[PDB]
Amino acid sequence: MRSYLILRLAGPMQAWGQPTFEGTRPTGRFPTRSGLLGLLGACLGIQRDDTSSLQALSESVQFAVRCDELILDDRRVSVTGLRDYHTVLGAREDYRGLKSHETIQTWREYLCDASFTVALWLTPHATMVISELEKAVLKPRYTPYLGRRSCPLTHPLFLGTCQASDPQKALLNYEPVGGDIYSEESVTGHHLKFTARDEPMITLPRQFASREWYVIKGG
Amino acid sequence: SNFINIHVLISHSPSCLNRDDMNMQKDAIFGGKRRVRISSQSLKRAMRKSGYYAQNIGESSLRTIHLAQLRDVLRQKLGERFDQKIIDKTLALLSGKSVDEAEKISADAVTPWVVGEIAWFCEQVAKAEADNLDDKKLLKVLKEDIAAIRVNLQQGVDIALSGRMATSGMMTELGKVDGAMSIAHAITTHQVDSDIDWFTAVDDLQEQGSAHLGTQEFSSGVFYRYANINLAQLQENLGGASREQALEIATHVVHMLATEVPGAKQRTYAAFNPADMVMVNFSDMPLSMANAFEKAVKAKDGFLQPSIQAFNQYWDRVANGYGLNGAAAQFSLSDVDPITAQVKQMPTLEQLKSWVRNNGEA
Amino acid sequence: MSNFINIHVLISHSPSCLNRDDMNMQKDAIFGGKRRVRISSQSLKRAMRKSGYYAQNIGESSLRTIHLAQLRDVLRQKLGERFDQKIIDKTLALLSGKSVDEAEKISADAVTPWVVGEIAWFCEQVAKAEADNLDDKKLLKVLKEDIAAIRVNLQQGVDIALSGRMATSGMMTELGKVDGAMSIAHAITTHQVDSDIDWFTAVDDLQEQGSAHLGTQEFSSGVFYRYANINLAQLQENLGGASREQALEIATHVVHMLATEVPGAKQRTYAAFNPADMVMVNFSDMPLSMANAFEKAVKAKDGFLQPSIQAFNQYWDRVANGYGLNGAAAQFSLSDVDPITAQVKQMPTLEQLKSWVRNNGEA
Amino acid sequence: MNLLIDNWIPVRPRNGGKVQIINLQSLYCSRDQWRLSLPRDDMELAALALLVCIGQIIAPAKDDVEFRHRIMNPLTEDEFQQLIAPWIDMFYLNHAEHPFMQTKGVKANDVTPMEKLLAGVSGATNCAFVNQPGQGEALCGGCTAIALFNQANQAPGFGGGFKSGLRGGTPVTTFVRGIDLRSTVLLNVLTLPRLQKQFPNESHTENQPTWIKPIKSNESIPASSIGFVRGLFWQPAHIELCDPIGIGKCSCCGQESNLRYTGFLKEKFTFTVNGLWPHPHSPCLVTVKKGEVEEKFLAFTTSAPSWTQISRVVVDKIIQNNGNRVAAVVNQFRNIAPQSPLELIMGGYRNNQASILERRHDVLMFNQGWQQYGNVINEIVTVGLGYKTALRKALYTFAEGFKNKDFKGAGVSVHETAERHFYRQSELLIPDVLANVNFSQADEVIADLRDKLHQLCEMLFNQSVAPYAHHPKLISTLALARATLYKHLRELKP
Ligand SMILES: [Zn+2]
Repeated sequence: MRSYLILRLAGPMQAWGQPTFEGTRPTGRFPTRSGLLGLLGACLGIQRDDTSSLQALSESVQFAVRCDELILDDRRVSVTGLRDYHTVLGAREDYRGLKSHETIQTWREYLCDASFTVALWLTPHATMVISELEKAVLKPRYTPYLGRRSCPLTHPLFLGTCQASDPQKALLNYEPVGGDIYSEESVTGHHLKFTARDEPMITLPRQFASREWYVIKGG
Repeated sequence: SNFINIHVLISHSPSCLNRDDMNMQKDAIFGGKRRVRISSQSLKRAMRKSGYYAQNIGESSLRTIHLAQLRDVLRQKLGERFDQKIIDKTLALLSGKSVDEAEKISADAVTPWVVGEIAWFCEQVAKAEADNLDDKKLLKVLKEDIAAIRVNLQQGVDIALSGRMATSGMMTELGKVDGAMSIAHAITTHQVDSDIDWFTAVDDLQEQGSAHLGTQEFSSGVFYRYANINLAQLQENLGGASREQALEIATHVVHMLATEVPGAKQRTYAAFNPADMVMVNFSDMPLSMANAFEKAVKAKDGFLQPSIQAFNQYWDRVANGYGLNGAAAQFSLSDVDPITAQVKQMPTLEQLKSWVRNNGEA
Repeated sequence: MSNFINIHVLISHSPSCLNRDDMNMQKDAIFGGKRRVRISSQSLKRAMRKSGYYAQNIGESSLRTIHLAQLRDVLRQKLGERFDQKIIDKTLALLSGKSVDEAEKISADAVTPWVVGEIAWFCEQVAKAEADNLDDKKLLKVLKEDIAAIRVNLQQGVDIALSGRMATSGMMTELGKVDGAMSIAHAITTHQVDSDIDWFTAVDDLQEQGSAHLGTQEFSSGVFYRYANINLAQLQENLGGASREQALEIATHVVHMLATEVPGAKQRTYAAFNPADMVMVNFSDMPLSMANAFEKAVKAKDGFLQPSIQAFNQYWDRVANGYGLNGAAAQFSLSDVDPITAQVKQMPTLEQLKSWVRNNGEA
Repeated sequence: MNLLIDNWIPVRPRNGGKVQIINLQSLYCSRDQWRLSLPRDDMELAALALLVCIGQIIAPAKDDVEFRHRIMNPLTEDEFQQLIAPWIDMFYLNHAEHPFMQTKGVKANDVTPMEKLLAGVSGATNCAFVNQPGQGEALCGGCTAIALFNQANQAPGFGGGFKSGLRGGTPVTTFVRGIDLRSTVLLNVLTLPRLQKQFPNESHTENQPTWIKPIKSNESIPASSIGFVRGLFWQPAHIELCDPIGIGKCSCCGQESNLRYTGFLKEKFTFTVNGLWPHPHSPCLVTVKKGEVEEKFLAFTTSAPSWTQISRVVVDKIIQNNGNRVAAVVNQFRNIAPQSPLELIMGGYRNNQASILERRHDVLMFNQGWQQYGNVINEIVTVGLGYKTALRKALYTFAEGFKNKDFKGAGVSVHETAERHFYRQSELLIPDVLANVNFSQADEVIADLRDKLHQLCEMLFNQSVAPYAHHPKLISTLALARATLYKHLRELKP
């Protein structure tokens, strides 16, 4: 009977990373592990320099994400994408000097209208307790966003706490049911995988490694 | 509480305060309805490059970081990684005054990106003492870097509040300065009917005449700006730092949000409008009130009044349900008011800024 | 508060068509969820440039064109008694980037505002190439140092100093870039408008009176709100470091024009030559438009004019008190009213208002 | 270190794993299933391409049965050692006379960092602003071999007096995927008779690599004169790897290495190849004009979804007089295993002058029957593209207007921002069904697909037109625009 912490991600715009070394910076349909780890990391106040706390946090916790479709005036509002033309004036020509370009351009995809319910639990090799995480997401130290600083929250992170055996069974207790679920724990009668390069290589900044979600489909 | 929330409702006359790569108004779908958008980068630049910013933040008393003050602390935070002689060498190369000569004013805490950069310098002068290139020889190759940090050590509040300047001589991971204020994308509270200006260009030497044709999209609308301030991070990046000073900066942020407007096509459309409403509230967690306009506001007598009404009515039922607590104050130009008290009503903006400056106490 | 000068104008127009669409329809814009009749800011600007008042008090307006083949002839006519034709050709060729062939028709990249004064100045400066030969890029680098010297010649422009210009080709792309200095808005009606349609015919003297299909012309009356804003420092810079008083004089000319000038579209047939019923001017550290005074479309009590004035004054009071602005603020109105509050000084005549502006709001 | 005898291959076990470094022997002769492990997908693809090339160079299968046997059952160490022995001296990174894909005797005034070989990291101006620094600081021998091969094949650099080849700039690679790395490499190897068929040895053909026997400057090389060995390991870069340094972390691999590289030397080398050299790893397009025939390899040109390319990737068209030709590997696989579902991995770049605009690495699933019923696949693709063009045409007409009866146009570009919406919503519908259909009996799935796309076009049209549909001037136009929309949409039904 695991303990689950249930959070909600509900901004008007959202952004979750995908493999990119270019100006065009795409997103997925749901949050990434690197994203959620950066989120909790922000809440806990983990700086970018200390590999220790990052590693501990990453090994310690595991996630499950449910995609909440929006309903207003008994009408369904499906998720949609944005392509923001985002320029920079006086950007870096080189990493060392003070020389700059007049204008550089980047394209950044956003996600509206998206809402998610996320249940996280402790690994057996945990280095912390769920209480610390709760206290952290209730009173953050660094500004939490999803997943760009431009994107704020419209609903508090903390949604609840529960006891359950499966992450699915844990998610069922909370209102928007029927959404697809991507978890790091498998459930019986469910087969499909979903590949993504979202596990942060913590020893080596700032690159990512391949991983797979377990897919659960409801109705 | 740690976080400060700033919510602004501001109406704009027919204009085009933000374009895409095809000279069209930036938009965003909210609640299934198209909303005109003003990108957060446009707002944040409009603030950071403004004259008010340059006056109250560009010339703040806490903008200068004196390294001679940070003598002791830098020795005990980097004593694990470097030797004392290396540190003293670096400070002597950066200041550049060797003597110690205790200022009789030795700081208690240090800004993170500072130790981050000077640590890098320590590494460089270490491997430079190992090679070994003499002080002059290495100071020649580190000219741009030294100047680069020297200009940054005179812009403390700017970096602390807005972040680094997109071309600062920063290298280390600690050199990536974020915050301390977060600016959100400004979207319209309603569905917008975009207009298309159809212009010509008259040739004074052939007025017969073949007209130079052109189009330009423009639209009026009530925008909802949101921003937040992390006081702890602001105190840490000015470390420092007393909370009262951070509040004094927060007031400047409030004012800038209530006044500043992007300069896109303001020479031809002139949307120099002031905010018709602005509310400030302290919280343990930042929260935007965007879902107040998730259902697109429809015009009764304009878009402004039902937007104010929608905002207040949302805050009433939603505020206590979420972790908003207290305290809150609102400055507007028109009734009604939120039925809930614990939201002090301010007649003027200056009274609101004064309210923020006193940590929200009445 | 004394860098920006803000000009607000409430002016009512009798049935007319002061600005048209591509379908010859009245230009409009949606404000506060209501349709407003619109007048283009470009239309107002050109109406000012080509006005008689501008010619009398400010000077000659700029000549905007792409036809360099005609412009070379004009410049040869007006500057031929001062310079040689080859020098003029090299000058215009350097500025535009195109070549003067003595051909029939060679065009530029886009419509460009040319002032003959600065062109004559460039002829004088390119006459230094008749001296010890500097490379054209060298001469360019020399001219790059002192831009103010070029902007002094813009006092024969001013409309360029007010509205700015942009070059894409030639030497003007590096020497002729003017940014400021006047920000003007599109004139929109303070109220909702349902435009009327004139259904006209054309009597054929050799066939009529007989049957005929009819033509349409969309027209409407309405109370328009014009807004302008002048950055004094930017104007002084654009005129080559001119005195502040001069910039204020030009500013007063702008006030008068914004209060009196009406675009000449359809005026032969509709003749809406109406003066402004209200003109308020206020100095501020930051530009300020009172358009949101009509965000809620004013509804007619005794016409649209009086409630427009009233709404304007109310919103001005609210904003002024709310943001603690302290002018330097003066209002001129034709109608008897109950306006307020001190010290937005009431001026009985327009000239007293302009005089109040010339003396930096202290008068 | 040598590529065949030494450990350079980075892998991790299928189910769960800590990354390990392997030699080609241990990969070839072992039962346990390995999967590639790198922080970059394009480098994994490049790696697997190298492995496929070497595997095809050493062990072409006698027949299809030997093929299948090799896939399901590995080799013995002695058979392996027997097969690689004639090639061991060709794959030395640092050599005296003939190094791997390098060129002894390069003259350069300065040293180029390793970032130039890493695709994307230092290609454009925004890169310095948006990317993490020091990724090219130090690189392992393995990931430098991989970097080199990738630069030779799929990268577009360096522009200027540098040439790419043999396929061209930004070719797309299409590889059949298996449960395991070994099985994957073997699945993409060409059997001996088909190898001989695609590459007629005739010839005057030199069959020695660029480093064994160098290219002559300004040479006019006929395509058919290139050996299948010389072609696969063709590098026109003309570069040398600077001398290595000691032991440390690798910037891109994240692993520790005994030797690391901190730079390379480059120099301009220009030549021309006359004709098309038949690369087994990529599909090519045949175009007729009109008159003369032009064959050129598939490359990403637009930001369009990968499914739009599907028909070109798994469907041969020989209806010249404008056919298209699938890669030789896929063409082989459909013959060898007709009863099996396909898992195709395809990758490539989008290019503007040695700078990368976009990178794509997709994995496409086809259900059993993709070998037969190709016209179904082609039909789905053409349906999707058809609805796309319907919407785009409609909105463009709404934009520009209709001149003849004086219908005024809006003057705004809405087609481009709506096409992105259409594409985003289409990525959910077309690949998903295309993965799971019974091609023999599934035209009704294509029918519901038509319905969904139709509704999508309606919705997106009305949505895109909505903010401008309040002025009669534009309403009169959108009447006709909508009319043409429903004309096209009507023409899409069977
Ligand atoms: Zn490596």
